Amino acid sequence: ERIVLVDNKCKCARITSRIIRSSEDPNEDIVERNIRIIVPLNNRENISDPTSPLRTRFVYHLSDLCKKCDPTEVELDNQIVTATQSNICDEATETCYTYDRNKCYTAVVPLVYGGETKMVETALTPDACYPD
Amino acid sequence: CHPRLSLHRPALEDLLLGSEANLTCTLTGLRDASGATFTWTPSSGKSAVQGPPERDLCGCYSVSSVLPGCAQPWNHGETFTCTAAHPELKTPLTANITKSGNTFRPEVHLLPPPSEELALNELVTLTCLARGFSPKDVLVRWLQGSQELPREKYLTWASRQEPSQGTTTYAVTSILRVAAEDWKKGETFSCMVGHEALPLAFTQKTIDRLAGKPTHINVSVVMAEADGTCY
Amino acid sequence: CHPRLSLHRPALEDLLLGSEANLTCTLTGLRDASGATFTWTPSSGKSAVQGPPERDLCGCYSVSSVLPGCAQPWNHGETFTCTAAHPELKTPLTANITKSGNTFRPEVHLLPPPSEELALNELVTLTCLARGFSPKDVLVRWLQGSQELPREKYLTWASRQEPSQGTTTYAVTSILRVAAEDWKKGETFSCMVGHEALPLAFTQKTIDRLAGKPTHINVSVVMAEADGTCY
Amino acid sequence: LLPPPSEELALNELVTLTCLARGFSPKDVLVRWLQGSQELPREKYLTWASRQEPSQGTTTYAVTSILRVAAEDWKKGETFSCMVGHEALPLAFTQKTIDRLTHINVSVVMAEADGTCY
Ligand SMILES: *[C@@H]1O[C@H](CO)[C@@H](O[C@@H]2O[C@H](CO)[C@@H](O[C@@H]3O[C@H](CO)[C@@H](O)[C@H](O)[C@@H]3O)[C@H](O)[C@H]2NC(C)=O)[C@H](O)[C@H]1NC(C)=O
Ligand SMILES: *[C@@H]1O[C@H](CO)[C@@H](O)[C@H](O)[C@H]1NC(C)=O
Ligand SMILES: *[C@@H]1O[C@H](CO)[C@@H](O)[C@H](O)[C@H]1NC(C)=O
Repeated sequence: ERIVLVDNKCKCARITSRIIRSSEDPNEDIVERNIRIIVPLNNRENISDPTSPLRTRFVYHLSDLCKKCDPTEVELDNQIVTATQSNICDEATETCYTYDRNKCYTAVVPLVYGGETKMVETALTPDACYPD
Repeated sequence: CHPRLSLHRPALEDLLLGSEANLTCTLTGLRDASGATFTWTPSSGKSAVQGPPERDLCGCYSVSSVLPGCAQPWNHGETFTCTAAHPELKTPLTANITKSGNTFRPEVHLLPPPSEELALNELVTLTCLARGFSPKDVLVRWLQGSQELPREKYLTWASRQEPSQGTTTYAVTSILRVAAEDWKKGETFSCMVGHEALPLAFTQKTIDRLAGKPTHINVSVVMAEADGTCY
Repeated sequence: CHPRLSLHRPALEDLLLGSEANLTCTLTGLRDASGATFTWTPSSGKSAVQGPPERDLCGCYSVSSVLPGCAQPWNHGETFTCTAAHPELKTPLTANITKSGNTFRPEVHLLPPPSEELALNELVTLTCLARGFSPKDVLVRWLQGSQELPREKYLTWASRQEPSQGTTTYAVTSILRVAAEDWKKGETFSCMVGHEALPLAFTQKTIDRLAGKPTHINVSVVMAEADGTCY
Repeated sequence: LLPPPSEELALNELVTLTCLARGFSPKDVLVRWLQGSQELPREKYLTWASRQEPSQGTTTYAVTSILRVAAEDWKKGETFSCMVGHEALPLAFTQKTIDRLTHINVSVVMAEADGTCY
């Protein structure tokens, strides 16, 4: 519980690690790793309303959580070059299990107004969707 | 002896880090090395230099030429057609060179030190393996933190071809020895590999002691009837 | 061309496994034809038989001679001087080769595959490493269970020297790719290294699954009515 | 008396059980094997002779014996034994510790604690 490696908010998974310089045998020590999963019991499969029933199966691949594909900057000789950081990021397309506090999620519903119909837009998470 | 003609590709260290992709054309097997001919097909900055006719196997003179240029017409797929129409033969001969197609891109892997080097507390070894690339050219550098180490601190082998799973691909390795104390203090190291088939021309892997195979694992699964927002 | 004579130490594959200790005093580059004779300083009980000359660069030849002394007084401390004789530049050449001193032992490491390769269900790769040995002569073989794999299934590099503090030492690597079902079933593999400064002349290492497996795993299922996480 | 190696219990053909007797002063000692509580004919196992064990100060002796038995019988749970007989013992008695049989721990905690996280 000391250094954060992964803090993922599409799946709501968090991985930390710490070198525990243990008491007995004081010239060797362990490496501990903590994983925390929070499982929502009322979310759907796709995040729209009538999709499919509530999700009952949750799968986590640690090779995908630890992935790193955004380009970085490296000073080699007296230069700045751009490099990648992973072997597998041939492509959003991932499925999310929870929401995220900092993003809107909307929908579209047709309702009637006497004559024709409209394409009324509906906020699914009302705190994060004010225009500001 | 017997005359021959050759054309070699530009070196990868000046094509990727810089862009000055000079070419070279070489004829060997002459003893009157003043009367010679070189002609490329494009020559706009046509000052193709020639050098001193250095020796060869058992003291035969050898002439060569360099046509300067940079890396936009090479990587776009042009062609160069050096030819020797010297008067030491009564018939000329020709060769050409083009950027190689049918490429593959490598897979880079960094490996942590073995377990039985950590007992001695003297020095530990880090191995870098790059596999499966179709041309025979590659670059390997090392970094500590964000500082590049000088080239006299690690050993890099050569690039060889591996047992055939259908098509011909290559491999290369490299090792580096660092102090055993500052690996445990928490420094980070990186192996950087450059090859002309990668999209951003470079790729990097970074390893340290905390991002390794753990001894203890703690898993806690919490079930949240409340909300699905993940604060 | 210029005439020169050198002689070579016997091969390590014939000196550790087989029984074919052969020293080869040979001169290549001969202005005359095949008219040469060689005498050696020991007279152990065998005639240094010869072979016919060969084809070389532009008129030069290559004669040779093998001393058949495959009884090994080589590792006891002999000195084994050769001596040339030919209708050539009339000063008979001599050369001297002996077993080396100041020997060190190699240190052998066998590394597990990277986890990224493991999570893809294809071939997985293993790495052998030996470093710190004093003469640049070594043999690397592989095994699966007890069967030796044929040497067309794996790639091994040359033996180069490493940057260090005074005492010159050398290193070598090798790889081998196996199928994921053989790894996941529980079949073991081995890397085996032969050197002259090892007292029993060979070393083994072995690897499979459950090598860096963890020792403790805690699972906690926190039910509802207790959700108390923090930011 | 020692458990079998794991790799001989992967081909499931035959297993080996090794009885080691160590550190006794006179150099004369019997070894007899028995299946369950019935003995075996002595043409079904191999036993060595005794040798001077290397030791600091005072001298001892050691002896060894083995038995190859069917793998499925050991997978079932039949019991094997070893009877080491001697003159400097109370009654020359046996030792029978081998059969076919990780540490798991299951806990329930209320944990209405003071204040914590997860
Ligand atoms: C999960 O659900 C969302 C929400 O329903 C899906 O996205 C939506 O998919 C529909 C059908 O593909 C899109 O409708 C299209 O609208 C355009 C006009 O903009 C029209 O040209 C098409 O004929 C069609 O009517 C819609 O745009 C799209 N996006 C939204 C609502 O933002 C999504 O595909 C679902 N994903 C999975 C994996 O099930
Ligand atoms: C390049 O050389 C090859 C043979 O060396 C031959 O096809 C021709 O001379 C050149 N190719 C083209 C397309 O001009
Ligand atoms: C051994 O080799 C050295 C180096 O050339 C030489 O000086 C010496 O005379 C040789 N000794 C014998 C016995 O050949």
